[PDB]
Amino acid sequence: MTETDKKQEQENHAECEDKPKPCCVCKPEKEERDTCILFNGQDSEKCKEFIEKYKECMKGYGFEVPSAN
Repeated sequence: MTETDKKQEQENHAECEDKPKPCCVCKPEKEERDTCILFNGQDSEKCKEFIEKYKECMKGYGFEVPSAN
């Protein structure tokens, strides 16, 4: 539970991975989507999985589709 966590950790001081992680977004699943498109999609039955995954992402993130990205 929360209190099981929030004391301190003291795992890593050297916070080398200067890479903020907003969560949701849709990076990998977009990349997978456009990759599926490129391979054998445009329309196809084989891309719908990634197209669906592409929306839930952004809906959750809080944008019902981007402007253009």
